[PDB]
Amino acid sequence: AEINQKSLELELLRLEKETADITHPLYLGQKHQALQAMNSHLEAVLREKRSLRQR
Amino acid sequence: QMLKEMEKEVDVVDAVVRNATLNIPNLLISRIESEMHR
Repeated sequence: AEINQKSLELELLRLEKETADITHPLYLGQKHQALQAMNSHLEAVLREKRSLRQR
Repeated sequence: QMLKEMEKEVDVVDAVVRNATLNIPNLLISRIESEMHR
């Protein structure tokens, strides 16, 4: 019985590790940040379109 | 991968995006006197 419990635990942990890059909050959070930085930059570029065109 | 490759360009773009007493100098006087007829 004890072996069976630990075996299940192991199986569960293995499944979680294999799918962490797309599922875990930590990794997903990093991707969000990178995307927000670029958004802001593009907003700025669009706001100064006239000046940039003139240049 | 696309966001990482565009970092340098973003930087360049960001760089762009971000009582009347008159003393007339002798040099100009000399010029005006030499061309005074004109």
